[PDB]
Amino acid sequence: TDDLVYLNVMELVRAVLELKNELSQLPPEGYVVVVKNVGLTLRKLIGSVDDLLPSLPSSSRTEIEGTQKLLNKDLAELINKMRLAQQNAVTSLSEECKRQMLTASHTLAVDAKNLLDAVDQAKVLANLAH
Amino acid sequence: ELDELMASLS
Amino acid sequence: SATRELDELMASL
Repeated sequence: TDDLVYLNVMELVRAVLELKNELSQLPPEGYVVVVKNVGLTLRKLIGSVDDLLPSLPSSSRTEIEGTQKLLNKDLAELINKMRLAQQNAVTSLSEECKRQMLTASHTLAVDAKNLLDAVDQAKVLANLAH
Repeated sequence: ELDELMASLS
Repeated sequence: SATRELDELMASL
């Protein structure tokens, strides 16, 4: 609704699904742009979360920055799989490398979701202390 | 609408 | 903070 964190989390899952059915339609050189996208919508998410942090229990902020760091890591793994899919286009490891790329992005989305729950849940434990 | 996209993943 | 290690992650692209 008026929840930005929710929205960017949805923008980012959208970006992950596009990527899914558009390696099929893209050449190796283009895989850079798509991930660049997923990266950018992610920065927007991680940014609008970074904005909330101040107003809530530190006990949350630990585990929240946990899933944030987790996402950065998730991106990195996606980027690496993408690099591997470029280099390995035109070799027998082409498909597997792409398969890996999808999985990297998949769990990227999943962890984006878990970021949201951690936020929703921390938003609550905040409201009731107050 | 998130739950929708969420399952579309699989 | 978080954005920072990300923008760095981003540059490598």
